[PDB]
Amino acid sequence: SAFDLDVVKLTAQFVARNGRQFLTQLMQKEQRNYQFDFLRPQHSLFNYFTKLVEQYTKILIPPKGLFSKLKKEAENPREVLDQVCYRVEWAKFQERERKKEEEEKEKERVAYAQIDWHDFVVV
Amino acid sequence: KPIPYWLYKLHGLNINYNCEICGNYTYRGPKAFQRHFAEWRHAHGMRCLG
Amino acid sequence: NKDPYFMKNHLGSYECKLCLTLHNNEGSYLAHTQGKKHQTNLARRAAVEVKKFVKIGRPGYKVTKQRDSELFQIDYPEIAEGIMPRHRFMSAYEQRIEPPDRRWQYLLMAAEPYETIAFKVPSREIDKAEGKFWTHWNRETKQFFLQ
Amino acid sequence: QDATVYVGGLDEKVSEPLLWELFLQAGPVVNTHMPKDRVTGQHQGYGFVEFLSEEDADYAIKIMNMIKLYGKPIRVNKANIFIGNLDPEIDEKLLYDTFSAFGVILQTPKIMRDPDTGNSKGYAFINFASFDASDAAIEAMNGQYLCNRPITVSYAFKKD
RNA sequence: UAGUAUCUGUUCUUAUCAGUUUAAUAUCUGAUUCCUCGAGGA
RNA sequence: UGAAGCUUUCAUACU
Ligand SMILES: [Zn+2]
Ligand SMILES: [Zn+2]
Repeated sequence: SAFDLDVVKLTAQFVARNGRQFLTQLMQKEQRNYQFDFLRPQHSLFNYFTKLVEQYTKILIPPKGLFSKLKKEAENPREVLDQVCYRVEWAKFQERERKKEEEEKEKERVAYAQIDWHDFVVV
Repeated sequence: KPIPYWLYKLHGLNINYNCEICGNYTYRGPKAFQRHFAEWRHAHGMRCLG
Repeated sequence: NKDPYFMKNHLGSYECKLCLTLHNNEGSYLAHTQGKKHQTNLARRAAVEVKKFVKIGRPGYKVTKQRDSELFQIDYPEIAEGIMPRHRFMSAYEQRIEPPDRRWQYLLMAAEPYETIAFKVPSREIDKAEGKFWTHWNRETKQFFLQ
Repeated sequence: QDATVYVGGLDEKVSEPLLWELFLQAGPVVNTHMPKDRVTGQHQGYGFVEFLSEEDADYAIKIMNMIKLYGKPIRVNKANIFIGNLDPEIDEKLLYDTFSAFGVILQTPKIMRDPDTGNSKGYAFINFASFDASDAAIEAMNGQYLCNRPITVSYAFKKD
């Protein structure tokens, strides 16, 4: 699976340098008798190819290392510790939201299994 | 409890036969020993030599 | 007797399969049953709160159906609760009076402060009556939709 | 166990030489085994066919899969919701794909197997993510037409 | 009448060698203070 | 899974 991953990485690297949505280096390759089944969204590898293209687009950011240098993440452990604490707080908030959604689903299941299903009215 | 004196004397028991091909496993009375060569443990022991 | 061990062979003599024994008559087999061998061989073979507190005033609901192609809208008042109204498809076999010729299905939507509104579906399967699949309940406008 | 193929879904018309005669076109079936029940004294629908080579057993498993033999879903294989009377031709991944249309599955499902053969017992257990998927399985899947076998979905544990 | 067969009952230290005999067993013939609750077992 | 032998005061059947 190394050759398919390398082809997907090459397609994500060639598609990230495009100046338009449809005017890319991979749309013209489809008409140039080159078989590429990862371009269609019906395949399961397209969801990974989209994430690879998003990572290639995020690797081209101006704070990603092209024309600037990161100082907080590279020369401050306290900022990295604060970011890790904020990520842990966001994960705890997401777990609390998932627990609240599970409690709401359990309450809706308890309310649906206790209502009267014999009082039918056709208007 | 212990087996009846008839089971222990009539059944060829009290006599134990040992086999080196079977881990020096000591077998009990004449009839039990004869089956042993066909059983699993003896086939295993014999496969050790090939 | 009724025990499976007692049986009759082709010869016609009685025989206990549990004890591997032959007996001339019934009395010999019953004397064998009280013996040590049969007892030892048998010993070897021996080893609600939410439903009652739900208020029911039964108000008049407002349902609007529309034939779509690729959906009903039920206007309900403010319930001031997090419990969404649930829809479910049932049969017409169970009723309070059981009318004849009831062989169709009915999709009914029910809530806690309001009464259930039911619509009969003569077709077999044209949509899905699942709650989490094709239903929506906007609590800002209190609008219930199901398609 | 590798050269033998376990067949499931045999009716009363199928017999011990009948399975060997039906599996003779697939490969050289050397022996046929049918475990008899203790209460009824007949076959429980599951049997085994021991062939000579593993390729013949693979061809019999790939040829006689999900077949309609004696009005029964016969299939050969390599030897809180409860689903009963399920076809042995489906696997755990097939049952997970069939259960994915109703609701979301929490993990991989498991199917009960016999302690003697080990192919299919007849019942299976599957767990859903929420109670809405269980209600949708009890409303729609409890009685749906499966592969020549009427399944029945029920609740494993319920508190009154 | 007196022969056989089938049920019931009994069936001989989980202590060691030698000899007669046996297909092999089996059978027969000889040798090898302490613990427990006044009593029992080894 | 299995090995039911030997004997008599039994008792019961067949020659
Ligand atoms: Zn050996
Ligand atoms: Zn008996």
